[PDB]
Amino acid sequence: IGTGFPFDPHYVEVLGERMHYVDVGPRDGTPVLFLHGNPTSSYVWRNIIPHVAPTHRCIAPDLIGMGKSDKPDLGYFFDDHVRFMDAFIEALGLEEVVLVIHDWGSALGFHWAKRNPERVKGIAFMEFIRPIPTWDEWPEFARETFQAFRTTDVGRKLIIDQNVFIEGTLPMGVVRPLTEVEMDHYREPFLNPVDREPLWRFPNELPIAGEPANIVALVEEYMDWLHQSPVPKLLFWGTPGVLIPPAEAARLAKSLPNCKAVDIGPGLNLLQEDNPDLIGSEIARWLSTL
Ligand SMILES: *CCCCCCNC(=O)CN(C)S(=O)(=O)c1ccc(N(C)C)c2nsnc12
Ligand SMILES: [Cl-]
Repeated sequence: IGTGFPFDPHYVEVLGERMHYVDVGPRDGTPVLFLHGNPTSSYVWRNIIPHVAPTHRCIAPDLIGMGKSDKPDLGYFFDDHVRFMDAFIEALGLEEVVLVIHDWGSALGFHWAKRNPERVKGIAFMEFIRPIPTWDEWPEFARETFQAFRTTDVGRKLIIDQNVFIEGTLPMGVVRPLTEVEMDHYREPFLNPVDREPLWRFPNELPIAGEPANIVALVEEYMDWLHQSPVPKLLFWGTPGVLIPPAEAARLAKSLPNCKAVDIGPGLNLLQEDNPDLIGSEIARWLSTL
């Protein structure tokens, strides 16, 4: 599995800020938009894009405050990302797109697809955001850790000062052992503690046990749309998973209209890091059928 990032930088002005994105492949077709989540960047798609780039345009932005994009002093709430990603998509002059989305990128991708259904010809998704009914279902320490993250005293000392979301939570979401070179690529954006604000805000935005209600409602809305939407779907899942366990994946595979499911094998959250070749190859095959 490749550790390098051999993609030239592209930048565009979005709501007064500069956003970095990968942009490769032919212009004469339908572009594929890749949206990462917390605490990753376009780096998470590095081994998947090369399977799609030969035939389709691949666009992989770094969310505002993350990757190589600018880091303004903001709260970095979900609505803040929604606004920047909206203006990013319009800045590139994109009409119709295929979405490839993960974690908080899935929230952005689904929320966009809901509001712009005519402009979405396909949605490939994996380990995506859904409402979590209770804390009790969480594993012992994961419960303790994320409840702690969702505070201003301990959570900030953990994520901001100690950088545990990068140093601990991130590699714990990969089944295989992430190398130090790969960790360094993920560490790069957050060397300065002040730049770690999005890393702390995202876990506080997670819809867990009704809180926050605004995020829960927003998430509930795009799930309803997805059940009703006849758009083609590709759901990658792994065992035991994290946000999406194997039983939930099989359930949605049957429930969601026009939805092929793919088993990547062993996997937690960053499925891209455990089986990039299968995810990359299957997306390409799936695109050639659309
Ligand atoms: C999608 C945003 C978080 C992804 C960060 C990657 N790291 C992990 O997922 C680490 N996990 C293995 S965890 O042990 O911290 C963990 C365990 C369980 C759950 N759930 C019960 C959903 C979880 N949600 S986020 N991290 C989790
Ligand atoms: Cl998070």
